[PDB]
Amino acid sequence: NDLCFTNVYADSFVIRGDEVRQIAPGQTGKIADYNYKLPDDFTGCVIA
Amino acid sequence: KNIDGYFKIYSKHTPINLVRDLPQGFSALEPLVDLPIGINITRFQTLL
Amino acid sequence: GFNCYFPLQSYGFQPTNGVGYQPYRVVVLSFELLHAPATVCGPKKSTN
Amino acid sequence: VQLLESGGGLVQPGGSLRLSCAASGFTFSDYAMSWVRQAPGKGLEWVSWIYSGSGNKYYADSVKGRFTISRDNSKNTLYLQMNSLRAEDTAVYYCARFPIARTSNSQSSYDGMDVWGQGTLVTVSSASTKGPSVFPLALGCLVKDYFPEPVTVSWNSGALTSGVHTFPAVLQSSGLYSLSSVVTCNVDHKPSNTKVDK
Repeated sequence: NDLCFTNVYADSFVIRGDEVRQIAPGQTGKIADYNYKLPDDFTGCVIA
Repeated sequence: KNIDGYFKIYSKHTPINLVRDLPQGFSALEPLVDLPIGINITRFQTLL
Repeated sequence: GFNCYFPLQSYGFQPTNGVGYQPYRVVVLSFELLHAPATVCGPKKSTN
Repeated sequence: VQLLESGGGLVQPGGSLRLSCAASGFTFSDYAMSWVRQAPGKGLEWVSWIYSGSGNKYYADSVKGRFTISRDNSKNTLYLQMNSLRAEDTAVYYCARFPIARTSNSQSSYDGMDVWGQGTLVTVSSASTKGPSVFPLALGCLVKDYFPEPVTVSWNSGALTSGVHTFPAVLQSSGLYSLSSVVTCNVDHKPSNTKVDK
């Protein structure tokens, strides 16, 4: 709430439970590498 | 006007009696709305 | 066929699956700030 | 990861039956499935392979037409209808998981038959069953005149384990198998469903 950004992007999808840990920066697998990749220089949040 | 990316529109609507040119007298343009567009602009048009 | 697999596989989302196989909805907030004016701010705490 | 086969038993020649392979421990829809045949005391003869029901099903040249493989991802089962069975098909059927999806860092039996089930045993023969008859002999006990193979033979119901040598059964003139366990004997014949303690 303290910071301000030019814009926010809500990237919404549905994954598997065992697969939620693939939405962290630097993670690898079949969701991160193949479906939705987050850069290691990630400035944001993930809400599952 | 475009300052700091912000796009600001000053405006004033005035009841007048005229057919050509601009009327005499003085009327200050009150600020109407400021838009955080943040983009550069150089050209424009009108709509009729 | 062989070496021509369909790129997309379906998720088997049954209510009886273990939590690691249950459908988790994920929203990733990606925050972008740049030369464009910061337009999405958090609530500005106002005292009395 | 475990694949359990069911449906192996007595089959009349030209008969019809259904092998059901319950697969647990892995996401069944992601890996291809296959059936592999092993004639008693012979090599592995590939039966069939599938990945999607709507896709192309592959069958051995000797079983084209008389076999039908199918999946049920809701039940995590692999089904094999075998009909008009011929004599050479008396064997042991293994349900084998054939991974076809390799991921980036996870390196896993891509295209290799990864995990094989315990396998059931199918006898395509018109001969009827017969209960085993124990014949005690290093102590020993002979299980003769039982049909069909296999029979589970052990010493002291598995209590005495060291030194228990079991030799494969034989096909006699009467067509009736016989083993012997050498070091009470427990002989359990599932097809005839008889448990004998001698």
